[PDB]
This record gives sequence, C-alpha cells and structure tokens, in this order.
Amino acid sequence: QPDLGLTQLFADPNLIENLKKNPKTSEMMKDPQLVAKLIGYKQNPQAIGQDLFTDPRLMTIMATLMGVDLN
Repeated sequence: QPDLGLTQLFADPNLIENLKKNPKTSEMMKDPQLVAKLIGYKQNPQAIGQDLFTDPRLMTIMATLMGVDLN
C-alpha cells in the first residue's frame, strides 16, 4: 500500500529501458540530466526510498514495475 516498489527494481541491471517506452517516466530519460545521477543512486544507495518523496516521477517508475507493466 505505502509508496510502491524500491531500490531493488531499478538497482537491478538496465531497467530504465523499459521505463523509456511504456511509462511517462521516460520523459526524464530524454531530457533531464538527473537520469545519469540517478543511475549511480540506483546501484549503491538504498536511500532511494527517501528520495521518491523528492522525486515525483520516480514513483511512477515504481508503478510500472509493481504493476506488472500491464495496466
């Protein structure tokens, strides 16, 4: 119920590609530099759980992953 997925989903290997085609989250990949910054943040810092609060779109990414990428 609370929040959505977590660091594990994106911390995994290239998960942004999926994020590119079916979720609105792909907007950040094509424009903001934050994507690169986040990539490092996906690998080592479990702290992402607290950053979702600061990053609105990151939550959308969680939705797709947690939603089985169906709906």
